[PDB]
Amino acid sequence: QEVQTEQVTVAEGGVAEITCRLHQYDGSIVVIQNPARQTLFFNGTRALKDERFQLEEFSPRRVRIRLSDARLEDEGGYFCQLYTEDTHHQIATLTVLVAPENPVVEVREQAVEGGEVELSCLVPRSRPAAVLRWYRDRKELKGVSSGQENGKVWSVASTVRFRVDRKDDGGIVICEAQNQALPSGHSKQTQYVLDVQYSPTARIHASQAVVREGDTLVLTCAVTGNPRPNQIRWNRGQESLPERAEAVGETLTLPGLVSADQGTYTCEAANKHGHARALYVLVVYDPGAVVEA
Amino acid sequence: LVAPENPVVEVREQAVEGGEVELSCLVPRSRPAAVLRWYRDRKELKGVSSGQENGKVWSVASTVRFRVDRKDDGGIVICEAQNQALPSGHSKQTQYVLDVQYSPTARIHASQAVVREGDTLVLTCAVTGNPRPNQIRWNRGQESLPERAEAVGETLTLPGLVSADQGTYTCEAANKHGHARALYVLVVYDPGAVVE
Amino acid sequence: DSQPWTSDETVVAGGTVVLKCQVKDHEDSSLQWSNPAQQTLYFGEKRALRDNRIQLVSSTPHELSISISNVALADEGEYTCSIFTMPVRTAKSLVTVLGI
Ligand SMILES: *[C@@H]1O[C@H](CO[C@@H]2O[C@@H](C)[C@@H](O)[C@@H](O)[C@@H]2O)[C@@H](O[C@@H]2O[C@H](CO)[C@@H](O)[C@H](O)[C@H]2NC(C)=O)[C@H](O)[C@H]1NC(C)=O
Repeated sequence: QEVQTEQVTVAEGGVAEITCRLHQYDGSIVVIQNPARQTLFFNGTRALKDERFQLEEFSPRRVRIRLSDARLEDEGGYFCQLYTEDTHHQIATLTVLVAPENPVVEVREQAVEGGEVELSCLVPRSRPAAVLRWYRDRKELKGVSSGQENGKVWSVASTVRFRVDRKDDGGIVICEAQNQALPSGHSKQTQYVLDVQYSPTARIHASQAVVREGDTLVLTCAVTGNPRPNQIRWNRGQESLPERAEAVGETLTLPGLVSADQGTYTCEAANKHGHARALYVLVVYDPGAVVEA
Repeated sequence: LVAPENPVVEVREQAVEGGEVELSCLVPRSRPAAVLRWYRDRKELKGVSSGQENGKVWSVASTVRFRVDRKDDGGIVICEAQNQALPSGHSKQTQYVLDVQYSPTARIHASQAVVREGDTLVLTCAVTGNPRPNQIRWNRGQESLPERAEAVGETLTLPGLVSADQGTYTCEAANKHGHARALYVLVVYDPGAVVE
Repeated sequence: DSQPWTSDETVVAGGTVVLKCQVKDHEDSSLQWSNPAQQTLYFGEKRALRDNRIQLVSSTPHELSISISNVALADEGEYTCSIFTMPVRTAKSLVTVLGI
């Protein structure tokens, strides 16, 4: 009685081959059993009504059967019993692997400037347990990883935190994960685009650099902000805007300018994190006589 | 890569018959994450692992919780740590030896099947239990033991038995989980008296 | 309904035990006997394990019957009749040996 055992691996759902080397073949019965000791093939004849198992080579050198659609319920010792006197076993132990699923990044709570960001990353099924690395703008971030085994498979998590100003918004964070079921130095990756809120800022830009009587001027208020601000209010100190002024959204349109329409106009925009205000000093030029420069 | 040293197996709470035992098996360092397997003598027990990568390495750890009765006392349990930094089929195993407690039992053996007058009889009170009961207490009803009787530990020697040393003797022993008592009936036959 | 049934036999050591297993609806699957060591004996009428005492008594689509001649105390235990339908249904027979 002799027993020899090779090892044999699959990625889940995959396809595995079981070679049963036979040294010199008289012709004697060859049986193959699943790990529940149930006989797949008694010699050539199929003898388990499960059609994922197909028989490939039965040649004076070896026997080969193929399991397609591997599952975690297919691990175990695959017995290759050659029935001579005496009998001789080959036990191919199948180990099925789950390559980590795409990582999933979430933020705990909204990124606010000055405040902080709490980013998490979760592979829910890995076998072996994954390794989670964080990269941001091609440098690696240090995380706090920890897994748990829900059967044969591992859910791993890793949670990084850091500080954000308004520059950091729109920026990309990469969680990558890798283990054995993937080629060495490969990985699955997932890119999370930051979202930092910030207090707004406004600034006015004018249609013309020199405004003369009887012209039509359009000021434009150049707001930024996250959330972006949704209303703009236009003002002229404690005074009415020129009649015929058009304050529509983010533009004041002054037409037929006359020298009494002068003054400093302001646009003013706010979101939940602050206010902003900008200030254009209007000056209507004429052919009259001016103080010297 | 990092290889897993020998698993540290601890027990949280002292086990007790009728109850359960919970084993924790710890591998403080392994890269990759060590695969912890429970084995109970021959068969395979199912635990629940949970690691934490402290940098490059992990402290994998698993835990199994099954029932125990007195029979499992001093029983044998194996924690088997696999890895990739270990050759094929090999592992760092570790044995744990249970320590289940239970209610003591007592049973009296005599030194002699028939007693005739004048004899000397040694009564052994064979007690089991966990913890071992520290006191074997011999007693004979509300009454008193013979004059020359010497209870030395778990025996009770009764020398020169006269016919008035008859009646039931009991040894008594107990630990914190229970109490047991066993009872022996002394008949001191006169010589020339058919006993069968 | 298409489940095989076998009855335990019991034999004086040195005798021949006859293990019998039959099926009403065979659903076009073959039967088989394994020994207590999950080691195949007979699959249909095709012998597997090469032992000479073990011999075939019947192979019709509905019955598998084998005989183990010159039984010895090391031939005790549970013999598994399997019918290879889906799911695979099993039937156990417990050989007891008399004498020593
Ligand atoms: C049992 O082993 C093989 C069974 O496989 C047969 O041949 C396969 C190639 C395929 O056709 C299956 O459907 C068959 O059941 C038997 O093979 C003989 O031996 C070799 C194959 O290795 C080749 O020399 C012969 O042509 C095969 N011929 C016959 C008639 O079987 C083998 O003989 C069987 N042994 C016993 C004891 O049944």
